[PDB]
Amino acid sequence: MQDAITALINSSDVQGRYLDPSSLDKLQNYFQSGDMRAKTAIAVSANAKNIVTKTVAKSLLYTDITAPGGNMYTCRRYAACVRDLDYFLRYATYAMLAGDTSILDERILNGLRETYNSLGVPIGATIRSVQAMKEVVTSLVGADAGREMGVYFDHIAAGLS
Amino acid sequence: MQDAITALINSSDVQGRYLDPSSLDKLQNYFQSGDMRAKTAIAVSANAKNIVTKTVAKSLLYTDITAPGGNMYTCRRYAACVRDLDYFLRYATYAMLAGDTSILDERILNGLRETYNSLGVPIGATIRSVQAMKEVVTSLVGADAGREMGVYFDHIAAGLS
Amino acid sequence: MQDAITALINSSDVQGRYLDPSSLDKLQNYFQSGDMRAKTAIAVSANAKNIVTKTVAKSLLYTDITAPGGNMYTCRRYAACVRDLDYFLRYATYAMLAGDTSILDERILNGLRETYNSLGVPIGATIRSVQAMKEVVTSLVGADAGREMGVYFDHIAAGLS
Amino acid sequence: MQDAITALINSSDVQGRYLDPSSLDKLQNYFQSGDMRAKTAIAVSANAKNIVTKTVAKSLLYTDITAPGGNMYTCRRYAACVRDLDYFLRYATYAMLAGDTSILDERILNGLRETYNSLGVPIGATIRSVQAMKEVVTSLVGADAGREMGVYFDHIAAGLS
Amino acid sequence: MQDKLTSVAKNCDLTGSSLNREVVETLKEFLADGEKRVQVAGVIGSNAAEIVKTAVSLLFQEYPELVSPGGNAYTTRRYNMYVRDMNYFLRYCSYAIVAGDASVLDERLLAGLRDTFNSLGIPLGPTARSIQLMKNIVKEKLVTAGMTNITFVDEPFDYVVREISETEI
Amino acid sequence: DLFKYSAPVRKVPQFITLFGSYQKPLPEQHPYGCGNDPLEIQFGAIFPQETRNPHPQPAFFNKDTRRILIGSGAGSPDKLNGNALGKVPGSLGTRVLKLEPLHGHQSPSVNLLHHSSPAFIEGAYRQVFGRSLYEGQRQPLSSTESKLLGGEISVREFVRQ
Amino acid sequence: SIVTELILNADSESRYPAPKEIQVYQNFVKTGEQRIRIAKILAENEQRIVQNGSARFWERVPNTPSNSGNERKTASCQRDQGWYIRLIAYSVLAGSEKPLEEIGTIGIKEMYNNLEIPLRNIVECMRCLKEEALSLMSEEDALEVSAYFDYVMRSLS
Amino acid sequence: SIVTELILNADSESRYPAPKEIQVYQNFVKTGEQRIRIAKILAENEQRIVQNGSARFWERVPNTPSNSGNERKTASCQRDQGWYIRLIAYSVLAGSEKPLEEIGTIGIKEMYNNLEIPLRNIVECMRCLKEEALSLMSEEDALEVSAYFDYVMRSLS
Amino acid sequence: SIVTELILNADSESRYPAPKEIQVYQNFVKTGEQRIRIAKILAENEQRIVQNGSARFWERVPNTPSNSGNERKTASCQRDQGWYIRLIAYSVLAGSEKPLEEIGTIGIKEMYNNLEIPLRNIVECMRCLKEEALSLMSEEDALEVSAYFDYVMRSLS
Amino acid sequence: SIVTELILNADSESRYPAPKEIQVYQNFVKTGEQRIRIAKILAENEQRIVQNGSARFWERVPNTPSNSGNERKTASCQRDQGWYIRLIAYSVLAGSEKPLEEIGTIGIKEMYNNLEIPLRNIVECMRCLKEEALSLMSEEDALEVSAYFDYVMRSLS
Ligand SMILES: *[C@H](C)[C@H]1/C(=C/c2[nH]c(/C=C3N=C(/C=C4\NC(=O)C(CC)=C4C)C(C)=C\3CCC(=O)O)c(CCC(=O)O)c2C)NC(=O)[C@@H]1C
Ligand SMILES: *[C@H](C)[C@H]1/C(=C/c2[nH]c(/C=C3N=C(/C=C4\NC(=O)C(CC)=C4C)C(C)=C\3CCC(=O)O)c(CCC(=O)O)c2C)NC(=O)[C@@H]1C
Ligand SMILES: *[C@H](C)[C@H]1/C(=C/c2[nH]c(/C=C3N=C(/C=C4\NC(=O)C(CC)=C4C)C(C)=C\3CCC(=O)O)c(CCC(=O)O)c2C)NC(=O)[C@@H]1C
Ligand SMILES: *[C@H](C)[C@H]1/C(=C/c2[nH]c(/C=C3N=C(/C=C4\NC(=O)C(CC)=C4C)C(C)=C\3CCC(=O)O)c(CCC(=O)O)c2C)NC(=O)[C@@H]1C
Ligand SMILES: *[C@H](C)[C@H]1/C(=C/c2[nH]c(/C=C3N=C(/C=C4\NC(=O)C(CC)=C4C)C(C)=C\3CCC(=O)O)c(CCC(=O)O)c2C)NC(=O)[C@@H]1C
Ligand SMILES: *[C@H](C)[C@H]1/C(=C/c2[nH]c(/C=C3N=C(/C=C4\NC(=O)C(CC)=C4C)C(C)=C\3CCC(=O)O)c(CCC(=O)O)c2C)NC(=O)[C@@H]1C
Ligand SMILES: *[C@H](C)[C@H]1/C(=C/c2[nH]c(/C=C3N=C(/C=C4\NC(=O)C(CC)=C4C)C(C)=C\3CCC(=O)O)c(CCC(=O)O)c2C)NC(=O)[C@@H]1C
Ligand SMILES: *[C@H](C)[C@H]1/C(=C/c2[nH]c(/C=C3N=C(/C=C4\NC(=O)C(CC)=C4C)C(C)=C\3CCC(=O)O)c(CCC(=O)O)c2C)NC(=O)[C@@H]1C
Ligand SMILES: *[C@H](C)[C@H]1/C(=C/c2[nH]c(/C=C3N=C(/C=C4\NC(=O)C(CC)=C4C)C(C)=C\3CCC(=O)O)c(CCC(=O)O)c2C)NC(=O)[C@@H]1C
Repeated sequence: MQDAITALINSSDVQGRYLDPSSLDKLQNYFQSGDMRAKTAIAVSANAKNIVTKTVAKSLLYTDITAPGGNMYTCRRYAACVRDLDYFLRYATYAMLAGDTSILDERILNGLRETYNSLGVPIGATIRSVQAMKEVVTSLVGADAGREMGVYFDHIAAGLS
Repeated sequence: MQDAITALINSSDVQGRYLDPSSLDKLQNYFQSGDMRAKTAIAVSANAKNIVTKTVAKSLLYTDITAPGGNMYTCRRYAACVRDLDYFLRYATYAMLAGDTSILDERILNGLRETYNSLGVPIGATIRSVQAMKEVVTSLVGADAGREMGVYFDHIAAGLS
Repeated sequence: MQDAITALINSSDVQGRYLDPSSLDKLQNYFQSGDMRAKTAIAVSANAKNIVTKTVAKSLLYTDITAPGGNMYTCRRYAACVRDLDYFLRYATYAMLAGDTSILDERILNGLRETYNSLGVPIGATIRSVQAMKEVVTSLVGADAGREMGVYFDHIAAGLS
Repeated sequence: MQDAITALINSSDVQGRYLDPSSLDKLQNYFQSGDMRAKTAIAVSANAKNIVTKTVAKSLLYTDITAPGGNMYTCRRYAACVRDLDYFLRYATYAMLAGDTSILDERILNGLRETYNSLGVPIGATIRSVQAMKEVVTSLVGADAGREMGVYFDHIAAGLS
Repeated sequence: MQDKLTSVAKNCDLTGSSLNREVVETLKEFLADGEKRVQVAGVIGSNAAEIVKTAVSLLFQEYPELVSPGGNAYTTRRYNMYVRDMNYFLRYCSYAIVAGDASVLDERLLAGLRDTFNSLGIPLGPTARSIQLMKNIVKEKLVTAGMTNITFVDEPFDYVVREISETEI
Repeated sequence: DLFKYSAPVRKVPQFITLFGSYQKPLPEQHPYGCGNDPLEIQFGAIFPQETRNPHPQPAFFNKDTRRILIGSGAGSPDKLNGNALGKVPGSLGTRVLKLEPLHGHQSPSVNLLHHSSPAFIEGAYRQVFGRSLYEGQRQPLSSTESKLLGGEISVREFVRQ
Repeated sequence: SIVTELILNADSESRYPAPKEIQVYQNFVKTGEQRIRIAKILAENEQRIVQNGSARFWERVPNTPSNSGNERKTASCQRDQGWYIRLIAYSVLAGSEKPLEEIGTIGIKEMYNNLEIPLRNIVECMRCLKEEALSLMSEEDALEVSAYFDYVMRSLS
Repeated sequence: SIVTELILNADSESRYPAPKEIQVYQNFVKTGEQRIRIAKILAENEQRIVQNGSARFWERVPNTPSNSGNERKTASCQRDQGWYIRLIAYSVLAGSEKPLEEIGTIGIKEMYNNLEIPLRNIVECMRCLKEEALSLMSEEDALEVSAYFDYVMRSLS
Repeated sequence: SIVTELILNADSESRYPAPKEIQVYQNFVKTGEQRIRIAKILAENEQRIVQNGSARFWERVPNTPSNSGNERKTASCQRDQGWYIRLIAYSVLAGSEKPLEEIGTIGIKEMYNNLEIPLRNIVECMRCLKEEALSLMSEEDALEVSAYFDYVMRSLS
Repeated sequence: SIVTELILNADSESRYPAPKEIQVYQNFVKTGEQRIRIAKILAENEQRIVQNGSARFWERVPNTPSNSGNERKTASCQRDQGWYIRLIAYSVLAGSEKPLEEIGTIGIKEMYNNLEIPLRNIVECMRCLKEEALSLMSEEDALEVSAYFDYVMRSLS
């Protein structure tokens, strides 16, 4: 994975020169935003279970997915979907702390669509769940931090679609 | 793996018959060439590091491939390229001693192009470096042994193409 | 591991003879007692958690073992003691079902004293807990089945002493 | 392990000096005996299972060991004894080829006594079996090579006591 | 070594249950059979030589190769050793019958017996068979004497067999 | 053993140990004897030699005895809670070496995993061999390392190699 | 015995016996009397089973060590047949092939290859012994005895 | 062949052939004329070796599937003898038992057990073939051939 | 970067960042001003550091390919010095040696041995560069720079 | 020794040595006389080889710890040269580089790094010693000597 600093270092190293003033400005911006990122990470860590509960309740419950023959039927598949949502939330928090989306690409979205298609996991339902998770996180942490986490939630949703 | 003698034996065995006089003549030719093959193997073992450094110096150094952003930039990629050239030289020597290219097709070229394409390794630069290594070996071991090793160097280059 | 039938078969086999009338009578006794053995196994399985709870309550709780500095202090050590009592109950049930104590010799008592002395586990408190467990099981399953289970409980206790 | 050449090399090396004329003479003796050692190894390899069969027939069959209750009773214990004899024969051949008993001490004898004592294997019976195996080998191969192999068979027998 | 009463009394302090109902019941049950144990021991002691002789003769009938050349009972030296050891087994089994406890067998009969028998090449199968033959002869003599509930007489012999015999299953 | 001339060479008592162990269940030791138990250190196979300071204490372990082992409590948190009650000093609990499998463009200059590739390879060597190898000793396995870094083989296959 | 298998199956999962194990145990305990009767039948008829099976086996497979004029080899073969009948009786008593497997099946190929006894001949002898033993019992009594004989035959191949 | 064996030995340590492997290679290529001569001897005399060995084998083991009145079985056994002589010639040419190992030794027991051909009979037949083959060779030329015949027999037993 | 290290340390336990990791993260982001200042110092003074270190290294080690009379070799050596100063600036910015390790430390010995440049000479040049760079920074400010220079030297040795 | 290598290779597969391995063993023991002669040649000429190689090595590499004016360091370098000549003689005797690798090659870099001796200088000295040794020997006998000197040089580089 990479964070903001490592991404700037990579962009500068490919062309073989020190960080130009624009890269240093972006680095200073990330350093300033670090405190807000830490507070958001603490809040999401404290309310992860509630976030996933509300996401499932407002996105997947009482649909054909949880009915017999659906993909969330049986306790094993329900637990697997809840675990996937846990993964999405935790790695979105990781990406928000890092300032870069590369952790999502490397650990989450790397061949996730193919795995879901082979297993039979509805991609559209998962995207709707990710959007609902973004809404829940926004309602919990606020508008600014909400949209900061929503950037990575939208990255996950776009990588799934 | 398979060498010249095993190749002749298998050609005869697939018909359930002893080695016909043409196969015996080819076997005698291989036996006669074995001394020169062993001499070439000894020379290449003695000058392996020199061969690889001369190959890199005359093929890949001071080009865009070692400038920042090139595939031989950073020390780890340079070391990986040097290790790959060492593999090419050693297995070409194995093939020359065996008198057959089966070892090359089994240990080196089986999926090498796919791996290089996945990593972004330039195939053309690798082929050029293999040609340079063939020229260096020809300079070191003379004309006859030089082209004897060049047979397997060209086999490697064709497999990469 | 040997049960009653396997023990009789072994004793007859070292002599190279079919089962003599005495061993056949012992086998018939085991077959007759099998129904009671199955009932006792069912009863102990149904009440295993309660048996261990009562054993701990009447033999270990509110003593210096559960106080700080005691071997049942901290949650991990308390859980490990409960796990050990579960082990003893389950293997005593196994031995009662088999009608033979060899399972306890090969899987419970072998190296148990050295392991407990290495860990600092109180041997006397363990023996008293096993006695309490035997009393609880006897009160639960009756005098006859209680005595039959107490045979193996006493085997464990005597091995520990 | 360690063979005759390595033994002489180490004897010279602990003193930090080249091989003295006596060690050179011993090395020449080993080099001259190598042909006989190779022929004996070929002969033992060809008739290994026959050698073990004759050994078992000569020393173990129709005794109280194979009778019911004996240590070679049941098919698994018979096969285990045969496996141990196979190990002894193969490693005696190894030691004869090497000209040293070092491999026997390292691989076969270091712990065999305590293992046999723990298993209840009669050590006197296995010593008699090894001596019978020495007799079988000396009858198959000859007098001189039979004596050479009997050196290592005797070393095995001495290490078993 | 310990007898039944000593082991029970020491376990009374060891287990922390003291003299509870189960201990009293086991003690009463054991004491009910004490006179029969003494009578069984008296019968065994009064007929020891006959029991051992009968058992060894039956053993050589069932293992005719034992007395043939190359057998373990070959020659009078080894025959005398057979008789001596069977007398050992009978004596310690009578001790265990009196005591009501197998600790005497553990301490003075079975400790190191397997090591000795492996050293001397004594076959364990015939040993177990001879012990069982002696047990059967003792049971026959006890039935002749009129004894009725003599199940405990089986306990030592069988136990000894289980301790000396190899594991087959 | 006392009547032999080697009696004054054995220093560990032979009588009181056996007399004490007569009254005890099976010892905490390998079924093949105390000489089959290595020292539980970071690296090195240190065993009690039979012939040097002999103190073997064989016991009659049958084929069905199962040893009692003290769990170290190590492992990832997901692979826990079934045997989490163990705790052993010197255990790196959650510090297990794990490498997620790899799944047309060259990689970034700085891509960071939990352990760098040399660090992970050194950890694998330090676990399999107990310690880091010397300088040139890793030469035979270089190709294997490459196949681990390119995703050709898993960590299981790398460990097997 | 089947009881040991049930207990070990439960122990493999670190749990008390499940209802399936308990049902197997109860069925076996119920059938124990029939198993004892079958074992007694096998014990009391062992010699005639051995004799008739040997006669049929030598008629069917005359080229065997037991039919080579060697009295000792014939005696050893008939002793082996008696031993395998005894092991099958043990297995009938125990409700599982565990006694037969542990005493006469594991390592049977290695033992008989060391003795240089052809395995096909032993399979044929086992088949003849099975044919002669099954005639002495009812069909339901023969149901398990045939299975144990088949187990020996399968292990020899 | 031995060339592939030594190349694989060098490759197992990921280094160029050491002087030991080079010496093995040189000693192998210096005996090429002798190996070709031995292979030619085996090919020319294959039929007479097969006939004499089969005669001795049927004298020593009369009761075997290759002489039971079945012409096809006899033809198949003699064909197998010729095939094994051919494989031994391959091994002599290659300087290693590898060709024989790949073509007629890996899974030889399974193949001949599927065919219900006793393995010890094949061992005796190979012994007779070895006796016939070594009697038309020089004293020094018989070492490799004897080793390969022993390899076949050992793989069978 | 140490932010990545914290995230992956939390990831190995499959848990959100603990308060200890959050404290480390906050302490790190509070030093961004100083890290950017040090990186600017290294970028501005790269050429003078390279020149002075080259002079001192050629004085200390006169027999090196850098000053063997080949201007191309001299230019390549000075470019390498500048590149390693750049990598050290990257490491200072990231807070850890990971960028330097990934770009110019893994495989450095193999690369320079292929280039046929003695590693001890590169160690001496790194020492000269370190002593030139430390003099341009204050104490408690060039601790990480000296640590990274020692990291390069240790990788070379 | 090559005998130990063959035996260990056979043992890893739990099989008797293959015919090819027996041929390797026979060919090795066949050439024992020449190996003893070469080892005697190396032993007799060790001192003059060390002297001439030291002269050439100090002429070619004057900035080395040996000729830094320390008599003990010079003596230790001479002793090391003699020791490596002795180990090469051992390897010639054993037919394999196992003696040299097990006495003076495994951990050579660690030992000489702890001693703070530049490895390139040791490589140069080994090359000078190899040239001196090859001077006082026929090429056919010097094949293994040069191979083992190259083995040492590769282990140091
Ligand atoms: C009743 C005994 C207890 C209880 C239950 C309760 N459940 C729900 C909702 C759901 N229950 C399930 C259950 C399952 N899904 C499966 O795949 C399986 C395995 C066959 C089971 C058992 C699911 C999926 C839901 C979600 C709704 C849906 O069906 O789509 C509720 C309502 C939850 C809510 O917040 O609306 C309740 C109340 N409640 C109690 O108090 C009892 C102890
Ligand atoms: C929940 C929103 C939806 C859903 C999910 C679902 N997923 C699986 C199975 C898998 N999920 C993953 C995903 C990951 N594993 C990882 O390690 C990571 C990164 C940390 C991710 C993103 C994988 C790999 C699998 C396959 C393996 C496994 O099952 O663990 C299931 C189970 C499918 C089955 O039939 O077994 C389910 C149900 N399904 C829905 O319907 C939701 C919309
Ligand atoms: C050098 C001439 C060119 C070059 C090479 C290069 N290769 C890699 C990476 C790999 N190379 C291989 C090849 C092999 N590994 C083997 O084990 C064998 C058989 C013995 C072969 C042929 C593999 C598998 C990889 C991937 C795994 C690894 O990294 O080791 C790299 C690194 C690429 C990266 O992005 O890390 C490089 C640079 N590149 C050039 O530009 C030269 C023309
Ligand atoms: C209180 C918040 C809740 C509760 C508690 C409760 N606990 C007990 C008895 C015990 N509690 C412990 C606890 C610990 N042992 C340890 O080692 C640690 C970690 C350091 C802890 C927390 C123990 C050992 C006992 C046993 C009694 C003893 O003192 O040895 C009780 C009494 C139960 C009983 O009498 O059987 C209670 C009630 N009960 C509630 O209702 C709260 C939710
Ligand atoms: C409870 C009655 C008493 C008590 C027990 C206690 N035990 C441990 C730890 C261990 N117990 C065992 C025992 C076994 N493991 C097995 O597999 C078997 C056979 C089925 C047995 C008998 C072991 C091996 C351990 C070591 C740890 C582990 O679980 O692997 C503890 C904790 C010791 C520690 O601190 O490590 C305790 C407290 N202690 C008492 O005071 C009670 C009288
Ligand atoms: C045959 C001549 C005698 C005989 C042997 C016998 N051995 C076993 C079992 C084992 N023997 C060993 C011994 C070794 N371990 C080693 O490392 C080596 C060197 C390579 C040897 C020789 C081992 C490890 C076993 C395994 C025991 C097990 O079953 O786990 C048996 C079987 C014993 C049993 O109880 O099953 C036998 C019978 N016995 C005789 O009576 C012959 C005189
Ligand atoms: C050096 C100060 C002295 C010295 C040391 C020496 N040690 C060995 C070999 C081993 N050393 C160990 C020690 C450890 N094992 C561990 O797990 C740990 C903790 C991490 C330590 C310190 C072991 C197990 C060995 C065995 C071999 C191995 O490397 O695995 C040797 C080599 C001896 C040999 O015969 O191989 C030496 C020389 N010797 C001295 O004379 C110094 C005073
Ligand atoms: C009869 C069906 C076949 C056959 C028999 C045959 N047996 C032997 C000799 C032995 N048989 C055994 C068998 C066993 N040992 C065990 O522990 C068990 C498990 C209970 C068995 C079955 C053994 C050990 C021997 C060796 C002699 C001994 O008892 O010590 C022979 C060989 C006789 C000889 O000495 O030549 C033979 C021939 N022969 C046939 O033809 C039938 C196919
Ligand atoms: C200067 C301190 C020392 C010196 C160096 C030297 N280097 C070269 C040539 C090259 N140097 C590199 C360096 C790198 N490539 C990378 O990817 C990295 C990681 C960031 C580094 C540091 C490379 C690739 C080359 C090859 C040429 C090229 O750049 O394409 C030379 C010239 C070599 C030649 O033979 O031409 C020299 C002299 N020499 C010394 O003596 C100093 C100790």
